Amino acid sequence: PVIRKFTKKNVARAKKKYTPFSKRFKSIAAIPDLTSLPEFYGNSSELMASRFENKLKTTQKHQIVETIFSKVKKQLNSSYYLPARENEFASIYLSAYSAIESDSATTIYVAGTPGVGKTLTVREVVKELLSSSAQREIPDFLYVEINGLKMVKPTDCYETLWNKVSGERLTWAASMESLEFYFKRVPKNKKKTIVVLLDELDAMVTKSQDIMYNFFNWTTYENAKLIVIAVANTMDLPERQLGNKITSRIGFTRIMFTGYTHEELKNIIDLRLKGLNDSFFYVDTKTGNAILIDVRKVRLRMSADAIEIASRKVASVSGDARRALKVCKRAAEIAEKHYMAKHGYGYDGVQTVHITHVMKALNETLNSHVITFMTRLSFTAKLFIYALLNLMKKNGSQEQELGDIVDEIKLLIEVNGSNKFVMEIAKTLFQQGSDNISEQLRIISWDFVLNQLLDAGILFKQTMKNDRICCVKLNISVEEAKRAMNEDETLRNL
Amino acid sequence: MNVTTPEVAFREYQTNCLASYISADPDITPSNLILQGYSGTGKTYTLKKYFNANPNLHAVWLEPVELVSWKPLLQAIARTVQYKLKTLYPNIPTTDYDPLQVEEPFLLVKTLHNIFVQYESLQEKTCLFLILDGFDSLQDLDAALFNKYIKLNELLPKDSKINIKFIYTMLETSFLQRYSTHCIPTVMFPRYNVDEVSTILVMSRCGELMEDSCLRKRIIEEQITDCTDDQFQNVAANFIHLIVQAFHSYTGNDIFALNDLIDFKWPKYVSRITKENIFEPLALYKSAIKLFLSTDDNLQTYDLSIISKYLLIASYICSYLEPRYDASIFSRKTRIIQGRAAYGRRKKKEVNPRYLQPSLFAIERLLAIFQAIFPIQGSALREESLMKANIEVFQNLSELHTLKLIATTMNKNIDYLSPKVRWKVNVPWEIIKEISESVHFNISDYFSDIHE
Amino acid sequence: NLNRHIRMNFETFRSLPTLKNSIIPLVATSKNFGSLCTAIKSCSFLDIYNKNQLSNNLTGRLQSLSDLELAILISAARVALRAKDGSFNFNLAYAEYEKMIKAINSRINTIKLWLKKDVKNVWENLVQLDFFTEKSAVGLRDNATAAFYASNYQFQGTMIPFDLRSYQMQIILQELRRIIPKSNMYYSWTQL
DNA sequence: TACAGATTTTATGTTTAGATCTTTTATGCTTGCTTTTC
DNA sequence: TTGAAAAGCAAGCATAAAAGATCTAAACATAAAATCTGTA
Ligand SMILES: Nc1ncnc2c1ncn2[C@@H]1O[C@H](COP(=O)(O)OP(=O)(O)OP(O)(O)=S)[C@@H](O)[C@H]1O
Ligand SMILES: Nc1ncnc2c1ncn2[C@@H]1O[C@H](COP(=O)(O)OP(=O)(O)OP(O)(O)=S)[C@@H](O)[C@H]1O
Ligand SMILES: [Mg+2]
Ligand SMILES: [Mg+2]
Repeated sequence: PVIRKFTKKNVARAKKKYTPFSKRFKSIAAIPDLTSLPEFYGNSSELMASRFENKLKTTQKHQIVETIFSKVKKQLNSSYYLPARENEFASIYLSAYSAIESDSATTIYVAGTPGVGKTLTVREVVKELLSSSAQREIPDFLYVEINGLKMVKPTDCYETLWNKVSGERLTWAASMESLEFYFKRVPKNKKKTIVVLLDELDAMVTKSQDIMYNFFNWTTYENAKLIVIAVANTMDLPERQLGNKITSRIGFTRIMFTGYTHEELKNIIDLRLKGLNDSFFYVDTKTGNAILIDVRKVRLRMSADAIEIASRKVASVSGDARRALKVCKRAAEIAEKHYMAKHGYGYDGVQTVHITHVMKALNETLNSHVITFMTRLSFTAKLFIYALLNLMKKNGSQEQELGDIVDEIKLLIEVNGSNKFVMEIAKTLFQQGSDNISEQLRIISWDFVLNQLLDAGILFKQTMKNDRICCVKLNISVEEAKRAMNEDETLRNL
Repeated sequence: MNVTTPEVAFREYQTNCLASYISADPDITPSNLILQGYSGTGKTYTLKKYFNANPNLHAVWLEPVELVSWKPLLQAIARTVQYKLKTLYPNIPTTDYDPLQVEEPFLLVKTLHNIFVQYESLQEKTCLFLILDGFDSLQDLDAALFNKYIKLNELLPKDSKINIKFIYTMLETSFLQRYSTHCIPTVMFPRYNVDEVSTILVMSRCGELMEDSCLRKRIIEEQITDCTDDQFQNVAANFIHLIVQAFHSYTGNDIFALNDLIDFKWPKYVSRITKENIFEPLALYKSAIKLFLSTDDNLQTYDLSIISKYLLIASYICSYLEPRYDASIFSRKTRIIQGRAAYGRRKKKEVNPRYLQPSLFAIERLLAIFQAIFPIQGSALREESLMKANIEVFQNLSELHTLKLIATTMNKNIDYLSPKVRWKVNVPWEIIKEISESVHFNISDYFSDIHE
Repeated sequence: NLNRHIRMNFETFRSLPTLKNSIIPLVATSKNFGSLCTAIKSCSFLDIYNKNQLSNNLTGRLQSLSDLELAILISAARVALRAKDGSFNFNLAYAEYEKMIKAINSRINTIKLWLKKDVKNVWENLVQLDFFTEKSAVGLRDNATAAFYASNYQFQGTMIPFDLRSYQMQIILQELRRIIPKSNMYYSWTQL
C-alpha cells in the first residue's frame, strides 16, 4: 500500500446524515401534515429516560437518623409562589400568550445579573402556559430548552433543535438549512408553535454573530410560528454584536431584572420556612430521630434578627438569593454540629439558632487568610519578606532584583551580630551546625522557601535563566505584609 | 534488608543509599527517585552495576534522548512495558494493544491499567522499575512534563499485583531546584578529584592498551623484553600519568577528553620507544618531549576573487571606523575651488574597538570606500582610471552576502532595495588580516593609529 | 543530637517529609541492633546526608576547578565588574587574563601562558557548568505551546561568531573573595 | 437491477510563512565652548 | 601671528529601531460515514 506520514488511530465519528430537509418531500405541494406523523414533534418518544435510569440504585437503608436540623437544611436548598417577581411574570406571560393566540412569531430578551431568578420565572411562565393549553384555550405547542454552557461545540444548537422537532439526526450545517426551509416554506396549516428558550446566550456568540442572527431572524418570516426567549447577563449585548439597523428591523421586546433588596430577600427566606418554624417535634433521646407532629417534645425557632442581618448583609454587596440561602443553611449546619457534639449522637428544651451562628457563618466568606498564613511561616521565609520590604522602602520600585535581596539578607545577618537569637542562629543558617560543611553562598533552604512563597500566590517572578538579575514582586499589597512582620517578635525587635 | 551491595571504587555512600532506597518489596520503596550529577560523574555505571549485582530485581531501560518529544516517550513506555512483562512471565495468556494508540497522557494511563489487569493471577505483589535515564536531555523541554510523571502514580490501580516505580537521572541543578517543594528523595553524585580521575583512567585503559597491535609490532621489530607483563603495565601506567600531568590544566576533570587524548597520542609514543630506554623512563620521556607541549586537536585561507577580496576589506573598514574621520584618510586629489579638508582626530581611543560588536553602515559608503582603496586600473583623455561599479561588482557583493560573510537587519524575506536596510561584517580579525596580507594590503596602518 | 536536628529543621525547613527522608537511610543502613542504637544516639549520619545534599550547589562546584579555569573565572569577573551592565565576552576576558599573568610573572617559577585555542575549551567547559549565561536569554518556558513557538525562531545569539557573544556573570567578585582560601596565589587579584 | 466499486461530505492533526505589539538600547538634534588652520 | 571661520568636543534630550514574545491562517495531510455509478 502506502506509507502514512502520520496516523490518527483514535477517531470516533457519529452516524449522522448529510441530506437536508428540503430534498425529502419533493415539491412543496407534496408535503403531508406534520402534526399527525408519529416521529414529528415528539409524538411517540418517551423511553430515553428508562434507558439509563435504574443503574444508580441499591437496596439498603439502616434507619438513617434524621436530626431536628436536617429538615431545615433539606427545606433550604436551591432546588426545593413567586413573592417578588410579578411585573416581569405578567409582561412575559402577556407577550407569549398574545403570540400564541394569534399564530405569530416574536422575540423576548431578558437581561440580568446572577441569582436574580430569571430562569425560574421563565420556567414558571412556560408551565402556566402549558397548563392553560391543556385546559383547551389556546392551540397546543412544543417546549424546547437549549443551554449554552452544556454543549461541547457552540454549533451544536442547530441539530439539537432539529432533533427535538423531527426525530432525524443530521450534521449542523444540514440542520441549519433544514430549519431554514421548515420555518420559511412549510404552510401554517401543517405546523405547530414552538417555544425555544435560548439560555446563556453570551456563550454562543464568541467567534461570530451567526447563531444569534439566525435565531432572531427566523421570527421575521410570516410562515414561521416561533417564539424565542433569550436570557443573558449584559443588557445591550445584541447592539454590540449585530448592529443598530438590524436590531431595529427585528424589533424584539426587552426586559431588565434588577437585583434584590433587603426586604424581598428576607421575605423569600421567611416564605421558604413556614411550616417548620415555631413547631413541635417528637425526639427520641437514645438515637436522636425527630418526627413532626422515652421521647421528648421540643420546638425549633429561628430568630428573625438573624434572618434580617443576613439579608441586610447579602443584599448590600451583591443582591443574590443563592448566597443568602447558603448562609442560612451553613448557620443551621453549624448549630446542628454543635448539638450533636454536645449530646454525643452519631450518624446511623427549645433548640434555636442565635445571631452568633449566623455571624460566624457570615464572617467565613468576607475574611482573608493571608495574615494568619504568614504569622505561622518559618523564620527564613519571614526573613525573606523582611528583606524585600526593606529594599522596597529604599528604592520604592515595587519590583526588586534577587541578588539585592540576597545581599540585604547577608548584611542584615552580619550587622546585628550581637543579639542572642541571631548570634546562635548563624551557624545553623550558614553551615547547618556541622564543621565539615564549607560556608554557603545564599542560605540554607533558599529554593524551598522561594518556591513555597511563589506557589501560594504571594510572589511573582519573571522567567529568566540568569538567577541573579531575576525580578520579583509582591501580590498582596504592602500593608498586610507590614502587619504580618509586625506581629513577630525577633524581627520586630531588630 | 535482603539486598546485596556491590563494590564501586569511589561511590561508597551512593551505593549505600541506592541499596537503602530500592528493593523488591513494594511496601517499602519510594515511588520516585532522582540521581543528579554532571557529565562524566559515574551514575549510569553505578546503577548498572547495582542491578547486575541483584538479578531478582526487574528493570526496563530507556534513553529519552533518542526520543525527542513526549508522544514518542509515551509510546516507548507503553511498548517496552508490554515487551518486558511478556518476556518475564510466558505462561499467562494475553492480548496485544497497539502502542501507537497512545497519544495523550490519559490514554497512557488507560492502556497501562488494561495491561496490568491481566496479570492478576500472580502469587505476591512485585515491583517493576522504569529507569528514564536522561530525562533532562529532551530536545524540546518545558517546565511542565515532570509535573505529570510525578503524579502518574496516583491514577493507577492501588491493589494490583504489578506496581511501577520510576527512576530519573538528571544533569543540571537549575532544573532540579524548580521541583524542590515536592520533597522527593535524591542522591547526588559530586564531581571527581584529580587523583580519582587518574586512578579510574588507569584502571579502565590499562589492560586494553597493551593488546594493541602497534606495540606488538614494535617489540617484534625489537629484541627480547623479560618480565614482559609487569614492564608493559608499568609503561602504560607511566604514559597515563604523564598525559594526565601534562593536560590536566586544559582538560579539567573530564574523563572523556583525557580518554580521547590518550588514544590520540598513543600510536606515536609507542613508535618513539627503543630497547636502550625501554627500561629507562626518563630518557624515553626526553626522546618523546614533542608530543607533550602542544595539544593539536584541530583538523590562502579563502579562494575569493580579486574584487570580493577588496570588498571584504572595505566592508571591515566601513564597519569598524567612524564616518566623521573618513575625509582625513582618503582625500588624495587637488582642488580648484577654495576649500579645506578635515582636521582629523585629536586623541586616540583606548578601547581597541575591534573587541566590540561591529556597527552598521550603508551601501553607498561601502561603494565609495571600495572605490577609494581599490588599486589603480592597469592620450589619456579617455582613460577613466578609477574603477566603476558595473554588474559584476554587485553580483560579487550578493555572493558575499549569501555566504554569510555579510549580515543585514535580520528578518524573513529581506528586500535589498529599501532605504531601511543596513549591513555589517561577520568575520574576525584573523581572517581579514590573512585576506589583507594575501593581496599585499597594509590594513593595520588604518587601525594602529587609534590603538594597536 | 536528635533534638538539635529537630530544632534546626523547625527553624529552617519546618516540614516532616524532609526529616522522614533524612531518617530513612539512617535506619535502613545499620546492620546490628547496637549499630542502630549508637546511630540514633549520635546521629552522625545526618551530617553526612546534609553535606551531600549541598554538594552540587553554587559553592560546591567552585572547589572542583583547575588552576586555569579559576584564573579565567577571576579574570571574567574582574572584567564584568567594570562594565556598565555587567556584560563581557571572550576577548576582554583573555586580555585581562594575559595582563594578570604577565604581572604575576614580572612580580617574581614562571606560570605558563596558555594560548587562545586552549582557552577556548576552558571557556566552553565553564559555560557548560552554568557559570555564565547569555546576555538576555529566558530559560525554560512555562508550558508546551511557548516552547513550540520558541523552537521555530532563530535567535541572534547563534549567528554571531564565537568571539563576540555577550555573556553575563552569575557569581560576583565579592563572593569569590569570600570563598577562595587565602593560601591561593590568585587571592590578591580578587579585588580591584 | 442491484451492490462492490469509486467519489464526496464533515471532521481534526502537522508544519511553514507572515503580522502586530512591548521592552530596551542606539542614533541624531540642540546648545555652549574652544583648538586648528591660515 | 589672527581671529574669523571651520572643525572638534560634550551635555541634555527626544525618537526611531532592533530583538523577541504571542498569535493567526494557508499549505500539506489522514480518515470514517454517507452518496453516487456502472451492470447481475
Ligand atoms: N422569587 C424567588 N422565590 C424563591 N426563590 C427564588 C426567587 N428568586 C430566586 N430564587 C432562588 O434562586 C435560585 C437560583 O435560580 P435562578 O435565580 O433562576 O438562577 P439564574 O437567575 O438563572 O442564575 P444565572 O444562571 O447565574 S443568570 C432558585 O433555585 C431559587 O431558590
Ligand atoms: N567509580 C568508578 N569506578 C570505575 N570506573 C568508573 C567509575 N566511574 C566512572 N568510571 C568509568 O568512567 C566511565 C564514565 O562513564 P559513566 O560513568 O557511565 O558516565 P555518566 O555519569 O553516565 O555520564 P552521563 O551523565 O551519562 S553524560 C564509565 O563508563 C567507566 O568506564
Ligand atoms: Mg439559569
Ligand atoms: Mg549516562
